[PDB]
Amino acid sequence: VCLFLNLANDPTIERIITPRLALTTAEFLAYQCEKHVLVILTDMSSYAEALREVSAAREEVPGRRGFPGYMYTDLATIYERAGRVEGRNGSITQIPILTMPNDDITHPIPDLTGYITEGQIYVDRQLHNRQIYPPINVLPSLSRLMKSAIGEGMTRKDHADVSNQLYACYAIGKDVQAMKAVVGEEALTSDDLLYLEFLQKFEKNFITQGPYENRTVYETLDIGWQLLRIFPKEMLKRIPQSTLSEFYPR
Amino acid sequence: NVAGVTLPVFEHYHEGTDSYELTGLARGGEQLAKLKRNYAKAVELLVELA
Repeated sequence: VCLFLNLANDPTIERIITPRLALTTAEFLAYQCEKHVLVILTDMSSYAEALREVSAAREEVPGRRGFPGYMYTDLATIYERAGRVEGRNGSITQIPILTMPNDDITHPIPDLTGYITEGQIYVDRQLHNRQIYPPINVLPSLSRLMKSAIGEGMTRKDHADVSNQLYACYAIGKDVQAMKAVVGEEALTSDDLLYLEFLQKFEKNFITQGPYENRTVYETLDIGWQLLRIFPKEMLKRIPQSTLSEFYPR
Repeated sequence: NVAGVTLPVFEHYHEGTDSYELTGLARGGEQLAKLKRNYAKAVELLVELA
């Protein structure tokens, strides 16, 4: 672990130098010693503020929301230094983190970050208000490489289909909770009771992980199976029968 | 309370008043009892329909 600290009270000009130093050291350790590296950058909104200030000192024409016109190019030359290269046994993986002013999804920073990076992870304020740690909202989450990042041989054959089935179950469970609130408990069918129980158990077990519980991928799929055990196999229509005859009776 | 709104219904209630005895006109008790039972069923079934 190599850590670069830049406190708030430090001079603002140094805030734009640290990302370059971190990425250069990462490129060294990756493409010279053949290591796998995961680099993390935090609070990139502060970087945007620093770039805004240095541009304002430069006395240049502002842009949309006062940000520099060349901001997209700068963030591009920052983010992209990542991936794999032929002829090397090594890789890099960039996990940016940034804040959203006033929860504005259409703010320039996340928008221009959207046109470079891949996928989106969200955290739900309500779930934080429900005291569930760590509150990662699965519903809006996306991933473009998930199609091929998982597959047969590299892992078990039961990763993508399990995710799709659990997504469907959670969606219909939240919908059935809403419908119960609308109408009442007396109007629920047996499947509706199963949906509500699954939703409660999911929000109690899967998302709730605690700070130090190191669930492996295998244990995670096992707990997903444990949650899916509530339902009859018939209602589990998103899992093919070919794996239900192997996995449901356990 | 079938739903969030409420809808009137009714319940048959056997008050229990004694039936008039028919024994003078040819002692017609059995047949009148049969008719009484038939309409006793009809009353309850039409309360349900009501």
